[PDB]
Amino acid sequence: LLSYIPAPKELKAVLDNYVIGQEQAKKVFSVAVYNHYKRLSFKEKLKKQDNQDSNVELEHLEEVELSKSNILLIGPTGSGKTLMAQTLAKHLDIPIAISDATSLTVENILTRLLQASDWNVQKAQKGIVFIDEIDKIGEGVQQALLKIVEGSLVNQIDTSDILFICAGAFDGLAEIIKKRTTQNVLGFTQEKMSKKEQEAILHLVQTHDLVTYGLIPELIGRLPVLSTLDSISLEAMVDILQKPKNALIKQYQQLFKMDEVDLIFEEEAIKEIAQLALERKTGARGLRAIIEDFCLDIMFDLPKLKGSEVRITKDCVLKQAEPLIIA
Ligand SMILES: Nc1ncnc2c1ncn2[C@@H]1O[C@H](COP(=O)(O)OP(=O)(O)O)[C@@H](O)[C@H]1O
Repeated sequence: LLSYIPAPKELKAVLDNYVIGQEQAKKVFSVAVYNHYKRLSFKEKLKKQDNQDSNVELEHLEEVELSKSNILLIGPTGSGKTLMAQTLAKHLDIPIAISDATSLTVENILTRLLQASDWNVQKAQKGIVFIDEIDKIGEGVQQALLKIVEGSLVNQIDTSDILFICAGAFDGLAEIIKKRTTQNVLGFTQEKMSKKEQEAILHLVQTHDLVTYGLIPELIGRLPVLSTLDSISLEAMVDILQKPKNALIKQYQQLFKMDEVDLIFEEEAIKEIAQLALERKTGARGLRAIIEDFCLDIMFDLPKLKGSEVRITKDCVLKQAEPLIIA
């Protein structure tokens, strides 16, 4: 569907229904995914149009050389990086293949994409290639990847119009943007940056930073768009449990409702579940596992609760108590 690329605000709206926080990154991703697809669409419009007017534009669009906006997502693990990508790829119904930088301590990647788009060369060439942990790399993998990102022919697939998205935590980058970098400091500094600032300084990263980190200028140039995500705070985590369209709590309420039980998570209960996910550093990924751990018993004997109201509390969450069944 290169027929209609929803506006950046529309895309961002979809994003908002699944990703909490990361407002800037959401904005940057939306505009970036839009510009990428507006171009492929616009470009396709002319060709079909097949005439002299639309043919001059095609030449100018080529002459001007509109660099492909491959994206580079930088943010702590579990912040919504591949989620943002997955969310939109599912909305625009675009085939997307996720991979791992470590896999290359190859063409194999484009293979999954084909599998993800029914071997239809066309849809695959309009798809997304997600490279996670681009930060884990060695100096060879990059170049081996660069050929494909830059755009080449592989056997057959043409990777020229494939949107590349690289992601990583770049654990080191934090300090690098706090050594030989602008907005320096003349005063007496008390100690190493707190991960709060060590994650807030990233939002001030420039291309020369990714280099120092160990990224070949050849690849960084291929990632015009840099987007940084924060770490999930307690408040956002609290929102993730209840706000999104597919929020865990609504899943559990949907499931309990089928057996005519009204399931309620008391505020401090949600706060406790969220605070747990952080400690255990199991992140947002670990929310379902924490809920299952104190809900299993409840779901096991749910019938003797039919028609009533089950109220989840902090104690219950901490498994220091039973849930509040209310007639
Ligand atoms: N910002 C977020 N908003 C809502 N859910 C999130 C967010 N970040 C992470 N999650 C949850 O945790 C999982 C980790 O997702 P992901 O973004 O792909 O990780 P990473 O940022 O390391 O690439 C998601 O699939 C989702 O269920």
